[PDB]
Amino acid sequence: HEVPSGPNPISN
Amino acid sequence: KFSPQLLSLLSLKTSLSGPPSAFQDWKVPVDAVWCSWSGVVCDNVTAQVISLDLSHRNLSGRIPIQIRYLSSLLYLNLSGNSLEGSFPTSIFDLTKLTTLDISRNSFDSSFPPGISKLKFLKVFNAFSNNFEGLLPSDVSRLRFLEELNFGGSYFEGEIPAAYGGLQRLKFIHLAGNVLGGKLPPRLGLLTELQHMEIGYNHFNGNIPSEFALLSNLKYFDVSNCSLSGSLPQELGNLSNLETLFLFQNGFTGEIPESYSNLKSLKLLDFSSNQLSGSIPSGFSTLKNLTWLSLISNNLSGEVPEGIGELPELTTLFLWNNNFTGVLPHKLGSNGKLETMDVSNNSFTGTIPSSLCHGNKLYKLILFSNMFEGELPKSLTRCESLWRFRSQNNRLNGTIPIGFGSLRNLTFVDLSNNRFTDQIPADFATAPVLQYLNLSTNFFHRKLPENIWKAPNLQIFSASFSNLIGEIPNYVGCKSFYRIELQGNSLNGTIPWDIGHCEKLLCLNLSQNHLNGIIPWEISTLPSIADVDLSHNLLTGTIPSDFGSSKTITTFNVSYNQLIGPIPSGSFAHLNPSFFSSNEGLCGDLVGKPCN
Ligand SMILES: *[C@@H]1O[C@H](CO)[C@@H](O)[C@H](O)[C@H]1NC(C)=O
Ligand SMILES: *[C@@H]1O[C@H](CO)[C@@H](O)[C@H](O)[C@H]1NC(C)=O
Ligand SMILES: *[C@@H]1O[C@H](CO)[C@@H](O)[C@H](O)[C@H]1NC(C)=O
Ligand SMILES: *[C@@H]1O[C@H](CO)[C@@H](O)[C@H](O)[C@H]1NC(C)=O
Ligand SMILES: *[C@@H]1O[C@H](CO)[C@@H](O)[C@H](O)[C@H]1NC(C)=O
Ligand SMILES: *[C@@H]1O[C@H](CO)[C@@H](O)[C@H](O)[C@H]1NC(C)=O
Ligand SMILES: *[C@@H]1O[C@H](CO)[C@@H](O)[C@H](O)[C@H]1NC(C)=O
Ligand SMILES: *[C@@H]1O[C@H](CO)[C@@H](O)[C@H](O)[C@H]1NC(C)=O
Repeated sequence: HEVPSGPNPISN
Repeated sequence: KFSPQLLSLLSLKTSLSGPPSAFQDWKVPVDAVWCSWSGVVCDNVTAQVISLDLSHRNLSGRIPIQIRYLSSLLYLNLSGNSLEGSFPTSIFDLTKLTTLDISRNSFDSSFPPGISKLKFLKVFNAFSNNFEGLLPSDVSRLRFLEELNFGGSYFEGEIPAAYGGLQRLKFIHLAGNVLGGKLPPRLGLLTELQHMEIGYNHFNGNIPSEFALLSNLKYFDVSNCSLSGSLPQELGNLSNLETLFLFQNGFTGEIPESYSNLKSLKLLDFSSNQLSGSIPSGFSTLKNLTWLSLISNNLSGEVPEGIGELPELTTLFLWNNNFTGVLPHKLGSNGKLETMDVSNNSFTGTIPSSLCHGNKLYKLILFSNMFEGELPKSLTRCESLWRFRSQNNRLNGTIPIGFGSLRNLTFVDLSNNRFTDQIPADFATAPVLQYLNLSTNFFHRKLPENIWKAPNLQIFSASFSNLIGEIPNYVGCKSFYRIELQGNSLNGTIPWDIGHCEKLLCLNLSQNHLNGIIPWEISTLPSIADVDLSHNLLTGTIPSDFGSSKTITTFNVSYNQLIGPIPSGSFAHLNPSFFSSNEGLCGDLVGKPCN
């Protein structure tokens, strides 16, 4: 299954 | 007769099931023909298969035992298929294998315990499968292993401490399983390790102090687990670290001042933890830093002035803390700043004039602080600006002219500030502005006459500002779908050419001083669903045609001076409260029958 990579993508 | 290489390949053809295109060309005519076959590379002398590539051929089924006869195979790639069943132990008899990649399949059950027989294995990639049970301790015996990927499955338990003894390991990836317990300190013994990706698991405890011995580590990620306690101070000794992701955990305490020693750090993300205290002023020395993220912690105090002159800083995220004081007045001067979000803090003072020094700033989010003073004219020359959210501050003065000239400006929220005087007329001429909220200010002025000629512009609100005078004619009101003008002092009549707003869906003109009649053209609007014209001085009838406007779900005209019968059709099924406080209005709907 897919797994997140990189910095936290949260945004305003 | 037939070479075992040929028969072994043909076994694969018949053991795996895919589309006809999968093995079309694996054809035997009427010697060493298999060397022309796609995915097959042979030793040019002996004709044996040394590399076999069946990646991304839409295959399913199981690996047949006959694969063991491909005995001088070095490279094997089965990735991006639908292979199932337990991992096939016959692969362990391919004892010359240097590269084995089975990523992106559906292999399941426990991982079989025979992999040490693959003595010369350099690269092992099993990313994204269905394995479960314990992580195979067996892989500990692979003394030449350089790259190990076991992520994206459902492996449980702890990380075998024995993995510490993989003396030539450079890359390890175990992210996205159900691993738990404490990270074994023995992993700090991996001298040549450069990449450690192990988050999206359930690890508890801290990060082992002996991890500070991974002198070669360039990339470290243990985000989205259950780590807690203080950040380990000793991680300062890691002078090659380029990437540090520790977000979405439960660390507490202060950020160690020793992290100022991470001179090659580029990305730092401590989002969503429970850190407190102040950003270490030693962060001013992290000159390679490009992405600084501390979203959603319990941080406080002032941002060190020096983070405003980090030369490489591109992305600055501090929202959802409680920082105080002003923004470093030189922030932006590096010519490199692209996106910045410091919303929901307690910042004071002015917005620095240099935020956009190199035309790279595209996202500026400032909302919910206590920024004050005038809005910097320099933002009106921020050529690259796209999204600007600065609502809920104390920004005062006239909103400057200039924003109409920015080709990519598309979202502007300046609501709930303390702005005065004219709204800029050039807002009506900005080429791609889609959202513009000016609600809750103190203009004491008319709308710009040209307002409704905004080409793209879908949502426009200026409710509860202090708007006066009359609503401009709705000339070509091209892409609007939401208009909010409640709670002002608008007078005169609703413009009768409102029918130009073909895309309109919600319209709130309530709580003004509008008079005259309801414009008939509202009936010709294709998609209108919400109308609120309550608390005004409107007179006249509600046009009968409104009853055949199939799309209307809300039509609040309460507290007016309308008269005549409430229409019937759609209007038969609406809330009676929409029609109250209108002495002259009548109809079965509202309980006062007609005549
Ligand atoms: C296996 O094949 C895929 C698809 O061609 C490729 O992208 C991947 O890097 C290969 N794996 C190895 C270990 O070379
Ligand atoms: C590495 O760096 C810091 C510098 O303050 C030092 O004090 C710390 O004890 C070192 N880590 C260890 C325990 O080896
Ligand atoms: C604002 O930030 C605080 C942390 O200081 C947080 O607790 C709160 O939820 C944030 N506001 C929201 C709900 O966005
Ligand atoms: C944030 O800091 C200010 C200054 O002390 C304080 O008055 C305010 O209440 C703080 N907010 C929170 C979330 O504690
Ligand atoms: C405008 O801004 C966004 C975000 O930077 C970008 O994806 C888009 O392509 C830009 N378009 C133009 C005209 O530069
Ligand atoms: C405009 O801003 C006001 C006040 O900030 C807010 O409450 C409202 O939801 C916004 N309107 C729209 C359409 O986003
Ligand atoms: C609306 O208010 C202004 C301000 O006094 C007044 O001069 C003007 O005549 C009014 N317009 C209408 C149509 O009543
Ligand atoms: C119109 O605005 C008033 C004032 O905020 C509000 O109470 C009502 O929910 C709004 N109605 C619609 C349909 O937007």
